[PDB]
Amino acid sequence: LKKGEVSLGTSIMAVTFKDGVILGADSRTTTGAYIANRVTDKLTRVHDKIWCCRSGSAADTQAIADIVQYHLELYTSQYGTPSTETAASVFKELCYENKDNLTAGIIVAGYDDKNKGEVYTIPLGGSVHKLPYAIAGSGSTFIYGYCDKNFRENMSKEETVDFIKHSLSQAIKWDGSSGGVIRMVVLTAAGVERLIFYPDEYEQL
Amino acid sequence: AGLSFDNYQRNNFLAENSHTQPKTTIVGVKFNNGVVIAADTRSTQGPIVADKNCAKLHRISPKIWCAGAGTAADTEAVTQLIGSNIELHSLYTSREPRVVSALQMLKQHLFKYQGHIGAYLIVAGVDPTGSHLFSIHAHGSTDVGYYLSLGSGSLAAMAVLESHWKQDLTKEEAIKLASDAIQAGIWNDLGSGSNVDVCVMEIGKDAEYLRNYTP
Amino acid sequence: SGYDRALSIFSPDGHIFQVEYALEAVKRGTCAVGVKGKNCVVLGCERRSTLKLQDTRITPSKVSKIDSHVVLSFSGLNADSRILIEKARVEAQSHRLTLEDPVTVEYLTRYVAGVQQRYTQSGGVRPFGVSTLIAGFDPRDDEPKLYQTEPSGIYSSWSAQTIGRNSKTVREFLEKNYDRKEPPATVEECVKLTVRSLLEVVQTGAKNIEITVVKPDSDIVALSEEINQYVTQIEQEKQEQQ
Amino acid sequence: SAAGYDRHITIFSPEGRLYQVEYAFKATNQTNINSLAVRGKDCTVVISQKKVPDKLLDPTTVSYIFCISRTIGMVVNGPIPDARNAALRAKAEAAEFRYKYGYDMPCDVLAKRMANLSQIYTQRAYMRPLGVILTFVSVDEELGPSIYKTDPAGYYVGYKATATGPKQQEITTNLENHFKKSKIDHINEESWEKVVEFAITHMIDALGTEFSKNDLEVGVATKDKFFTLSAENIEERLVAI
Amino acid sequence: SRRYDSRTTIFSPEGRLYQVEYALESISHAGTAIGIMASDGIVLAAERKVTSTLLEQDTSTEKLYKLNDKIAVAVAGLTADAEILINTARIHAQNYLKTYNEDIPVEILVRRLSDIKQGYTQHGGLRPFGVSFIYAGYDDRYGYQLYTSNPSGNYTGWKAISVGANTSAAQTLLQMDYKDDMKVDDAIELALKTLSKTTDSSALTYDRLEFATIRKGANDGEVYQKIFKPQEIKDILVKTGIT
Amino acid sequence: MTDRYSFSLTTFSPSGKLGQIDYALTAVKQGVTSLGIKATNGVVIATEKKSSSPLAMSETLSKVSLLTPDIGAVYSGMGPDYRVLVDKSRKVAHTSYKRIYGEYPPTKLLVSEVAKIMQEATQSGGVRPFGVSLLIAGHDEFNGFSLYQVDPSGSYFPWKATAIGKGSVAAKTFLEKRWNDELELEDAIHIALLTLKESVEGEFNGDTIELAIIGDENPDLLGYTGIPTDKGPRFRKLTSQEINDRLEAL
Amino acid sequence: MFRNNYDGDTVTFSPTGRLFQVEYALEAIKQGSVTVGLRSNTHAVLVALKRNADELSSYQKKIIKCDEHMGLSLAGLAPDARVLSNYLRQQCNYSSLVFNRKLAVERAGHLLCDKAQKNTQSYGGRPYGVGLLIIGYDKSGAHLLEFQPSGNVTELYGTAIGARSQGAKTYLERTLDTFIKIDGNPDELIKAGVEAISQSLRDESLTVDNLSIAIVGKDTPFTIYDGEAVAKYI
Amino acid sequence: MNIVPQDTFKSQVSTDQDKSVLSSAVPSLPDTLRQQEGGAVPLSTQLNDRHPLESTLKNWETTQRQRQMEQYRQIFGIAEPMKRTMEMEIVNRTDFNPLSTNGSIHRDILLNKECSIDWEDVYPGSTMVGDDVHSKIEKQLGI
Amino acid sequence: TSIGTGYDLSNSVFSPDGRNFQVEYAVKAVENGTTSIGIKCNDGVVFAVEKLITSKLLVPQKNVKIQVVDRHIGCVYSGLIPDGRHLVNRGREEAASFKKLYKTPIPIPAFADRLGQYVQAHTLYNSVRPFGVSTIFGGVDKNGAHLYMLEPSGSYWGYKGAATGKGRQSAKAELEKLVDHHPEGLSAREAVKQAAKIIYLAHEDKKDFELEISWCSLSETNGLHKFVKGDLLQEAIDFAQKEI
Repeated sequence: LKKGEVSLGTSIMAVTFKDGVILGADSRTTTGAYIANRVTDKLTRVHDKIWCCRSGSAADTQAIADIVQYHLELYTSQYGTPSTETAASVFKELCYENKDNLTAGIIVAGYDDKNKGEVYTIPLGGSVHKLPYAIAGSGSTFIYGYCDKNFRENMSKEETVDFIKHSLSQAIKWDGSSGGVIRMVVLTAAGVERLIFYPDEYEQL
Repeated sequence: AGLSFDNYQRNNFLAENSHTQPKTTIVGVKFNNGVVIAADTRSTQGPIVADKNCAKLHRISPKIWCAGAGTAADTEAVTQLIGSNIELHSLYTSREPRVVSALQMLKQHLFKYQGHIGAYLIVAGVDPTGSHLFSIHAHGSTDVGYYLSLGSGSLAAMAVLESHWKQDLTKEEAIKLASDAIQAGIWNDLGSGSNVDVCVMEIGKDAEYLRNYTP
Repeated sequence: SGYDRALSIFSPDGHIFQVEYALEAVKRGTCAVGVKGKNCVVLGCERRSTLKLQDTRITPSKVSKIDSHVVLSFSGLNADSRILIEKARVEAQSHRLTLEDPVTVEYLTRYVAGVQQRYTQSGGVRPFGVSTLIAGFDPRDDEPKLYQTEPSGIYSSWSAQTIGRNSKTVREFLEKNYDRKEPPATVEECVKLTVRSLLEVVQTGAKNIEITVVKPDSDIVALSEEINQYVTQIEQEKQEQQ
Repeated sequence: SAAGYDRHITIFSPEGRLYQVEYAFKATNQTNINSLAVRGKDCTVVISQKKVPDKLLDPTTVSYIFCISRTIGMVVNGPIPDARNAALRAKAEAAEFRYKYGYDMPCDVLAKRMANLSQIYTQRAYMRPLGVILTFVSVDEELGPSIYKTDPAGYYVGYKATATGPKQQEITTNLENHFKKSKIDHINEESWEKVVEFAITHMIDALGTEFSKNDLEVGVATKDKFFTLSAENIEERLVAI
Repeated sequence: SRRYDSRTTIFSPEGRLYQVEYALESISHAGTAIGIMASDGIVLAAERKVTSTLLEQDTSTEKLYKLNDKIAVAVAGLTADAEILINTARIHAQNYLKTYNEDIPVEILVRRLSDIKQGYTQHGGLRPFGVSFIYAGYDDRYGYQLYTSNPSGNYTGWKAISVGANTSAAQTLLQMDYKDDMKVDDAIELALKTLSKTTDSSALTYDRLEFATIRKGANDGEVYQKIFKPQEIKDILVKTGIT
Repeated sequence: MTDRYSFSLTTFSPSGKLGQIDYALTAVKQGVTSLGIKATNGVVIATEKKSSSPLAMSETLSKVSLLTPDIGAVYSGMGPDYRVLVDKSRKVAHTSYKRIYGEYPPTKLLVSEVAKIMQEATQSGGVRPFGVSLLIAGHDEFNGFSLYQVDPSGSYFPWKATAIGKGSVAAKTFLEKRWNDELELEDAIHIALLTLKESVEGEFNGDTIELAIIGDENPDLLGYTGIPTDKGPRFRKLTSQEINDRLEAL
Repeated sequence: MFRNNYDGDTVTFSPTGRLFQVEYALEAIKQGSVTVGLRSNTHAVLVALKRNADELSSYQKKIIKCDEHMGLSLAGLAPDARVLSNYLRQQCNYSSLVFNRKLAVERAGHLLCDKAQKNTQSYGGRPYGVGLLIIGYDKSGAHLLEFQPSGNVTELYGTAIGARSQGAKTYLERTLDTFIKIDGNPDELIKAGVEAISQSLRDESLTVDNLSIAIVGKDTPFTIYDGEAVAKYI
Repeated sequence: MNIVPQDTFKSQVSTDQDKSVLSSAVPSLPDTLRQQEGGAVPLSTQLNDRHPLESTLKNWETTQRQRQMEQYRQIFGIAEPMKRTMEMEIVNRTDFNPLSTNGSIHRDILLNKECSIDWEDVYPGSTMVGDDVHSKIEKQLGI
Repeated sequence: TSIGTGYDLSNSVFSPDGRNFQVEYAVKAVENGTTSIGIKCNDGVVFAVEKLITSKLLVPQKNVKIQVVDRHIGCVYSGLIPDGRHLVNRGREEAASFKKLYKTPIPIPAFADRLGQYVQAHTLYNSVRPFGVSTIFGGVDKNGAHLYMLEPSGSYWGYKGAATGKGRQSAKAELEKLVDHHPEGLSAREAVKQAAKIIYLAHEDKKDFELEISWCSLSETNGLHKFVKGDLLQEAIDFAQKEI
């Protein structure tokens, strides 16, 4: 990172379930110990049903996401709706080819008719890994065990929502850079659904 | 072409051989039908008060205003360059400028220079899509907020804003809240003082610039 | 005819006509003469008769001092000659800076010919319509040096040469009056021969003849009255002959 | 005709004309196809005549209507190669606008951008104008339904309604008569199916011929998206009236 | 001739450059300008191409321009090419002042502009500048100087000269009645009389003239330029005896 | 080799005339009439909206363009060239003056910049000359009100009143009969309407005439309040209703 | 007469749909002397008739070695032959240096076709005017290719190019089965090639100075015989 | 698909790397008088002590345009970058204005910078040698 | 008016009627090429070519006229051989790039558009000339079988049956008759036999000739482009001879 730059101390989760995918995050931005934003929207839309969350340098990730959205509009004008794999590949190429100057990590969650919802993770460095579920950020380190004990394939929508809520509540509880509300996006064949949960809800889990 | 790098080696050499190279409270608050930006009016060259009545509210466009901290010359130059670009784009499109367009221009320009242009900004405005408030960092990151503070007195102002902010605020309530935050910065921070400048941008109306709103 | 509209075209008889046309442009210029003495080189030039309202204080001379020991004269287009003279002076100073030694006459001649040859190597340029006479001494020797350069980039060495308008008559006079075995042994004889050669094609030589004399050790003297004295002496000798 | 160098490149004739531009205009009508565009209360409709005389040609692959972006649709009059070239250029321009300015490109700004490119072609000696006429349609978020047209000369302008092709004068006169009858400058129907039916009937009246489901191509621009109707939708609209 | 004039980089079989000759001939379509150097100043007088009374005479930038505080130019030919060259000359003069902390001599500036004009005749993508310049200046090396430059790039020095539409008749008139010991007032009268005699219009009205003098006597040996206003031009016309 | 250069598209003729510039002037003389007249307290610039289609919207296409808050321009000739020149002129006004001195350029300097671009268009092997003539009106603090004409060759001249286009000679005669040194801005507008009346051959109303003025400042067009020293724009375009009101009356 | 209007460059089609400059480049091949190539299954042979300027001059080199497993003979324009031989050498060197791999003959034919096709469609250059015969031995065996400078390559058992080459080609075609089975005996293949190139001789005889031979084989690197080294083959 | 410019350092140096100012007396050495840099500027001094941002700023626009061309090639095909580069080359080649340095209108239209201003535009950026039209003619023509 | 004097000596010039004559001359060059046909069956494509008999010196397996652009895309052309070879090379490059970028074989319409853009770009400048080939290409993708024909102007269309070359008129007549006689559709083997028959019918130019047939079908070749084997090729040749 650059001296004086803004870092992303987040808690990011993406879980695949029977009908699609759910992408969730907290809403805290910090400048060390001071909270510069109590309510930030960390769920970035790259296409209609292709969303992502970012970590590392904030400026670099914003520039990369803008370029990727431009790329996906160009692709859509020619061939139509892109697959989650294509967006992941573009993200990976941008992150890997510039890894000597930009610090960036991405979690990509997508839905399409062919593949029925997918999760990809691109850690620092630019490698890509396709996973049934992914976690990232400073708080993720505190929930590696819990998630490993509580994930099942082909869960229902409510079960996946509860799993993400519990995991992110623990991540918020233990990490000092993770904050107030939990935001989630559900991507299925029906459409895009936005959900938010407040501290008085999840802190009593 | 562009900003020059001549005499960089010479300046470094002078610095190595003992040659000294010679060398604020801002808030933004959204209300139900617009946005207010407010600032203190004290300008200091170190511990010495250079000017007790300094205008820190700058106009990107008639209904898009901003204030800055950090390197003053960089802030002024970037604001003026983006204002020129915004005016040219508005003439080209025959449309009222959008705040998001200014946000994109500022973000890309600051990211191009990799944080070497020390401009930290609060940008508020109203356009045909509604009212908008943004914070912009030197390295090229931007954020959206309902109420924002900036400068050395930003913590006191943020405390005041956290004490008395609601979803539905009238114009008068928002003006009073912003003025109170600036007053807290004035009283409790050594860098802030003197008077308060306010600018109110309401949807469907001309921008109202009140200099020395509270002296 | 049909092969003369570019500088990169060979005619069926192996000619390049644009070079000949640049030579035709050279032919229209005022006559310039160079005569190599035993220990000096004399450059003479023909000046078109000045007008009544023309200022003679700052009028450029037909002979330009390229360096302290080399001089240049030309025939053809004047502004092209200015460009060539500027380039030659810059090159002389550049050589003096790079190798610490001043140029020789042949080196400067080769550089000027190289510039002229370069300006014939593209369809987007026009060659210089100038022929030049370069005179001087290598800056450690007493051997006179006189060279001629052409628009195509060709240069040659001469003991006496004329370029420009009516140059054939002066060349015939020089061939009939110059002996390589016995060149003029004094500056006065060489100057007198140059002036008498110029008088063959000049109406009034008192005001249309310019003479410059270059001697070893980088002296370079330009004559004024003196040219009129030589003309009067030649006329009086001719009158006594009759 | 053209006498001199003003027959390969775009330079002034002694009369002050640019013959290559006029010849590109002449090329624009070589397809022998008519297009019509009318804007409704909250929609825009474009109709292009579809001529596929050859029985060995697949009809579904013949089209002169393109989706430039999410909100902008285009109809081209002229040869299909230049049409596809201009379509790709317009797609790239719209995406670049969105990347650079943070909001979607409106129809008139895109038309002006293409007209500026055409001006480049009309002034540069080593570039030729495209022999096509471009008609962009959208529902702009600040201007409502919008139709704009650009030509090989670099001229662009907006229309209440428009028609282009060999038989454009008759369609224009019919539209002007209808607008003088109504005096609202647009179409008062609120459902785009009604506007589509009106445009089909106007085309039938103007050309004096009956259209089948395979002799027409229809594109509709709404607030959120531009789309193209298939054969079934055109057949249903014809059956309705 | 018609086969060797489409380009500026081709010699004719006679070694002629037809584009340069055409550019030289284009000068005869412009108004007349006259420069006269007296013993204590220089006079520049140009005849306007004004053909309508709706033209703004007060805004007088058509023929006479200032390059710096000591050098001025009279223009004959296309005014846009003239403006390009004049801006270049102004920049060159300021560069010389910046580099050497001294005012640029007149001949150096004239030679620079003439070299530019010659270079524009040697590239196939450039057409010659269709302008002619009369330079009037003062410097410490030679005093008062009058120069002329043409599209070919050649320049010459003069005691009295004219460029433009009626150069032959004006030159004859100047030759008849030019003296080397004249004062600035006599030079002004001579320039006005020459323009009046050579004018193709009815009478030499004030609104068809541009006038300028370069003199000494503001405070000291320092030299000042005076560009005459229409009122001053009318006053001089009345005083001379032309009205 | 033979692609590192291109021969000059504009060359001298044996008579001494640049043919491409003359043909650009010919194209200008085939354009719709435009005119401009300067008063003691304003400048009027007017033109005709010669629509090529009744179904076209006259509001979408405007032949009068704001260059700076105090400077506007109109043209006769080829529209796309004018549009390109207008974009370039605005950009130059910002790059050369506003970002250097903090002020908008005076009328003469912006005119000179546009003229320099138009002249450079005639010394090229890649482009033909521009085929437009421009009338530029403006106001500045130290020069008052000004009106200039810029030709395709790049020449520009200041006029008290002038016209360009098809009926330029007759319009010039009329204006020279009507112009005096005590005219007012309203009188100038009336004279401009009268002059345009004798050139338009079709519907002569507020929907086929485009008129703009340089007058006094318009604080209502500034868009914000609070700074007394901030002067509003001088350039103002008249609406169709205002033109109808002026046409119906004397 | 009308052909004179549409033959300025390679950028111009005639109204009948012909590209004349490429045709002239193809005609330039018959200005060269005859070369023959053939192969059975294990060896490939090139035979060349060389020409001299006069009695006091040397004879032109018609066979050039591209790599230890590949060579070619040329008939036509000399500068083009030098350029193409150098290009093929560079390609073989690149293959060996980067992949430790021997360049295939078919790959060389493809590369030559790609390089030649570009000069037939762009202004400013000129089509190549030399025909080539390429012999090689690689993992797929023995290969003989004929390259035409229009940008064409063919694979064949035997062929001949150059002036008066029709007789040699007819002889090779008539006796295909005889020379296609000469495996493991280079001498018989060389003799068959020499006889074939003798079929095209007109008022000339093969001497020790005007004859050149080249052979590539399974265990035999590409070798050139000239001078006395061909005296045994007459 | 770069964002920040990469591969900006020189991998090798030579005394004749600048073909424009090669000395006529010794062709393998540069001509210091016609360089007009001050007379005491060895080439090696340009390899050290640079600002870390100078290379990023110098090559920024080229890097962005190269990324755009790569995107077009990936999404549209070879023809789109081919045509864009061809247009830019044609515009750049047929402009020779030795007396001005301002970019053309058509170049800015192709670059989509019609109404965009940067410090390069605001700050476009005397001598005895090599400040004439003929030097630019020679450089443009490769004489 | 098939010869436009004054407007046919440069590539990117419009005539007063708005025509580009160099492109039409390239069309003339195409019209003098070898006859090539393409037939679209129920779930695939069949390509057929007539080829002149060359000398025995050529290697039999190295002389193929039907180029394989990709594992699912086949292509034939009529016109100048080097131009067709260059265009096939560009098509292979485009297919490889698309498959590498998007992990799937390129759809036929996208490939057709990329080829058409590349061909059209060569009618824009006077420093190049249009390609002198017309190309019939086809294949199978997730949406079914596609057959396209591409022209020197850059114009391409999808076809039920396409023909080019010298014998284009008779081939088109037989293709129209085949389409009329089979409104329901046509199978792959029937397409092979009919292509053989059409080539034999159109071969009358006088002269020994050979027939080359290739096909790409979902049911028969599993969506891959393969040449017709010896037995099926001989059967097709015999059926064509019996038809005549």
